[PDB]
Amino acid sequence: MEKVKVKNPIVELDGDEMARVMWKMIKEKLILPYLDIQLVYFDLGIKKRDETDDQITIEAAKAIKKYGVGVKCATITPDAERVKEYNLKKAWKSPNATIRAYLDGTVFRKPIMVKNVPPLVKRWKKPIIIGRHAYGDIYNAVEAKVEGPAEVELVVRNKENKTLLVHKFEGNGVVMAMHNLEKSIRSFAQSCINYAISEKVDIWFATKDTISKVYHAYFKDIFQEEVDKRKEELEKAGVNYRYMLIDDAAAQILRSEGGMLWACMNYEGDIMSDMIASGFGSLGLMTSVLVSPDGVYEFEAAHGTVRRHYYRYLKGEKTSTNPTASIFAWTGAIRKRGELDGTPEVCEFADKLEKAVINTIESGVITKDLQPFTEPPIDKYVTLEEFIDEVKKNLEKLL
Amino acid sequence: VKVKNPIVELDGDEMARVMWKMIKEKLILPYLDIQLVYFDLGIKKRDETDDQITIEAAKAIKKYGVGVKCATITPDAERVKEYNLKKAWKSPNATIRAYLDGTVFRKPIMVKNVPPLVKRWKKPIIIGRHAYGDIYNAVEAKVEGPAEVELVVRNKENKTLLVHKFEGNGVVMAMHNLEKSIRSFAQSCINYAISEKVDIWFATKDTISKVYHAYFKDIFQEEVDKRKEELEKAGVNYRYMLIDDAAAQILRSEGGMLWACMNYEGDIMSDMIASGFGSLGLMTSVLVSPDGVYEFEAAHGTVRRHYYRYLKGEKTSTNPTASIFAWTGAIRKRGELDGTPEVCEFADKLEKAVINTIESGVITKDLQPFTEPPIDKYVTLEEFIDEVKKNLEKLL
Ligand code: NA
Ligand code: NA
Repeated sequence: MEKVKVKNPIVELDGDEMARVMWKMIKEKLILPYLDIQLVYFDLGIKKRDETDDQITIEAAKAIKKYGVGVKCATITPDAERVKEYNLKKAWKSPNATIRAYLDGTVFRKPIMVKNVPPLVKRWKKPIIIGRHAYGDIYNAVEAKVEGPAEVELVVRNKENKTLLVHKFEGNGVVMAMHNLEKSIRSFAQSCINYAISEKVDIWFATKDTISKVYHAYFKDIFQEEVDKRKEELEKAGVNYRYMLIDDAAAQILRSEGGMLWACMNYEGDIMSDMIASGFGSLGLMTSVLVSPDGVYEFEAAHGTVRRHYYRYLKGEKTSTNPTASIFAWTGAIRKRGELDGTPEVCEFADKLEKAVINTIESGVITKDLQPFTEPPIDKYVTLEEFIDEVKKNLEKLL
Repeated sequence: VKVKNPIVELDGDEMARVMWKMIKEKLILPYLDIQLVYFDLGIKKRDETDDQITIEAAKAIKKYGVGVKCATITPDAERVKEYNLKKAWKSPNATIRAYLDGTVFRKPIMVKNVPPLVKRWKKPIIIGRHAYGDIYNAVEAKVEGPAEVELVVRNKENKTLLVHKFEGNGVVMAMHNLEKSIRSFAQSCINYAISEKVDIWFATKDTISKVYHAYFKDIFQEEVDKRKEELEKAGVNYRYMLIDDAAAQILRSEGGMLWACMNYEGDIMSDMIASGFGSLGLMTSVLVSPDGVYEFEAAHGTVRRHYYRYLKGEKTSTNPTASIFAWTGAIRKRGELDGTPEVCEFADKLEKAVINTIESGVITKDLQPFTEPPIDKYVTLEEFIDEVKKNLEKLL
């Protein structure tokens, strides 16, 4: 059997630790034997980024924008500990933050659902996608302890100068000031609109604009503006926009059948991506995809580098690390590249490999992370390589 | 059945007030020799007194230690027109809350044939909300064009922080919170947890907010340190967490803890977690103070839409369960404070009578969508209290 021809390149970003180990196996067992595919390769392993003073990350980001579809392996974000461990020059910045900013993108988290690994919320029959506005607010704020009897003002200073009284302290406390940006919020809404049209799902956005009548209102107003500018496009895709109050939204989410994109401001999105992921089960089944306003797509698994399985691997051991999310990053990228190039055999292949993973799990062949979520409970689990071998087997059955 | 000391009783509004009277005269008073220190916080009585009976009610509670409050109307423009008021008076709940320096705790009532939407949740999750400050007392502004925005602290120490240099347009916000308020919050949480014998989970994003969220983290720990002996005695563990970790863990847990939340978080999570349990009709609510005062209330409102039907001569299926458990909560707390273990035993029996009513298939309408297996029919308000009465008589 001939390999399926992929017309245009996919940009591939290699990563770190156990993620990197899985990545190599997926390519060799599940991807390269079946596809004649051009991969524009950037090694984003910590030592390559260290060697090039992180310039390789920017080059990677440029390539993703250029070709339009990327697929990325998880990477170490160094803290002081990693600097010591890998003898780094510097605590380089998160490759993800660098790439996301370069691409003006928003990250969308969506669970893979499998019949025999049901979510922890009974109602949830369809994936809930979390899209987080990852700019500003608390994450770029400035703060101060206020001990004394004091007055605190926010000063706006140039065309129209103004002073606002934050608080007249009599006793002690703390103060915080934050900002966000029109352009940032517009890009976020635009990326949500793109993702929802692509996925054919409704958009829920929510704030507490009844309290925050300028700041939260701003996001509400911008989001609605962007939806209005895309009224027909949204309606053609069957996408409904639902603006809610944030506490109402959270209550309704938990109550729903799932199936929507929940667009969240920065802090809420940080919390809810984790909380909703938890409601679905294992992080091993969480996919992630960056989408930008200009239609650039970058697929990744939602989890990290899985360093503690990696430390076990370094001692010679097989692990039971779940490759499922990494596989679906590959198949997501492949499908997208296929849809763009107009090459339906490419989409078909991505469908078949995805189907092979799901068939593997539903047939009772799981890695260790899925075990406490199985129904009926599954007693046995296999190593990462056994799992990939079973996926390969089930792929062959469909080809 | 005696009850050594009085309880402060706060009458309310609309359908809530209607259930209130019904419950006293059918389920409480026929069984207990109590001095209720009565305050009518009905909107008409509040308007006449210029909101003073509200303040009067709160000063009585602080004195007598235990209060029980009916849902009241918080007036807006529509309500001013409806009841022909003087002003849109301030929320009684918010008025009392501040005076008593209390924090509110929400706890679902669990019932076997009305299961939560979250499978793992086997024990109630209490949400305690720090209902002062942050975005609720924030100051905000739209920013156009090139501009520099700054945070300026003035007086004992003088400080200017660049918030942002704007090239395009955007928005800014500044907020505050207070040492005292956060301490009172932590104190109330510790009181509640010791009373309920549950663990305390507190969480922030102090890995990002290294001064502001850290302040809450440090103060909460300080207050736990101050009371570690009694906490250890009651079997209460304190578990500080990162906020996003906590939320993931809560959904993953079997319930059973108090989750203390900062203002915004608590606004969201109270509703979210209530939703995970089922019907708002099975939600109890208690204000605890740092000094140990308690005020028991239903979580629900006045149910105006049921009240209007009532005035039109229709029968409703309004749920009194939350109301009754506000009464029993008050009765039990007052029983244990004097040392009268018969008052407590009645509080138990009435709660257990309600639970037996529901579990036998006798429900109000609001429960129907949640019951498992589903109940084909529902009973009215009057009929539900009558069955609760039957089932209480069976236990006495
Ligand atoms: Na998070
Ligand atoms: Na709320």
